[PDB]
Amino acid sequence: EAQKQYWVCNSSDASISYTYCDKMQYPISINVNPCIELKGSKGLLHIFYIPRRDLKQLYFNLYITVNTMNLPKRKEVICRGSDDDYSFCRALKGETVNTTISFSFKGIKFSKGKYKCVVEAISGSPEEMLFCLEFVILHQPNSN
Ligand SMILES: CCCCCCCCCCCCCC(=O)O
Ligand SMILES: CCCCCCCCCCCCCC(=O)O
Ligand SMILES: CCCCCCCCCCCCCC(=O)O
Ligand SMILES: *[C@@H]1O[C@H](CO)[C@@H](O)[C@H](O)[C@H]1NC(C)=O
Ligand SMILES: *[C@@H]1O[C@H](CO)[C@@H](O)[C@H](O)[C@H]1NC(C)=O
Repeated sequence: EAQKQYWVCNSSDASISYTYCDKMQYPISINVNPCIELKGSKGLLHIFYIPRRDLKQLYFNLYITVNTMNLPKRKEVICRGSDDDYSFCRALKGETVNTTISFSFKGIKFSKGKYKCVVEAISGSPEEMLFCLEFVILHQPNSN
């Protein structure tokens, strides 16, 4: 069977999809409202996820590619110490995550072509992979 492609949304200037990278684990549902514009936009990210492991200490390595040019790794801590953490950080393996998160994307000026971001999600520390997603963000060809 062919590899499954997942579509998230189209905005006026972008088209967002992803596939599962690395080992296939539990599925995840992602929705963005309104759809992100490469130019910059804000909104709401909805995640529905039954995690493979506890979300505590959750973090992302980000490998971003900009028209075939790879950028140095980025690491983003999501679930830290004490409160102010998202309520999903206290989720344990098998416990439904069904939440909404605010986001503000600053934008890429003079955007064009195609961008990729691989999200390597690690958690449970003891650290194990949680999931790996490879997002492809196409610039709409009929828009600046
Ligand atoms: C599951 C979809 C992955 C979405 C990728 C978002 C990348 C994270 C951006 C930076 C997060 C740090 C939060 C902050 O301190 O403002
Ligand atoms: C279980 C999956 C967890 C999903 C975590 C996504 C976190 C998105 C952070 C975006 C907010 C901080 C960045 C910002 O907009 O300033
Ligand atoms: C990895 C980027 C494509 C992910 C598709 C869902 C979009 C979630 C918005 C992430 C916002 C991060 C902006 C920021 O770090 O300030
Ligand atoms: C989303 O944009 C992509 C890339 O431009 C395009 O193939 C498709 O027509 C759009 N999807 C829908 C359902 O409009
Ligand atoms: C996810 O959350 C919505 C409200 O945010 C809730 O109504 C819905 O039932 C949840 N999904 C499931 C299948 O539990």
